[PDB]
Amino acid sequence: GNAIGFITKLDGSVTVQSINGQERVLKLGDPIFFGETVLTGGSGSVTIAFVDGTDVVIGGDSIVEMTDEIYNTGDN
Repeated sequence: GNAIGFITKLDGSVTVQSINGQERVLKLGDPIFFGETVLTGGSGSVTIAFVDGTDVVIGGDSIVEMTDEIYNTGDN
């Protein structure tokens, strides 16, 4: 898997379920890859700055998978 973005802001309890269903803990500056399922808890808040130029923010006690709707590429 290729790293599609990187953490620039992070807060609360967070985890990411990589495409094997492997839950990895996230910290600032961690690489986000296409297909992982982010798992935030309580006061979770994360900013994933995509390597295309866009960013993203994840809420708390929320779950979202890093997909195309997530990573809207401007170039290609």
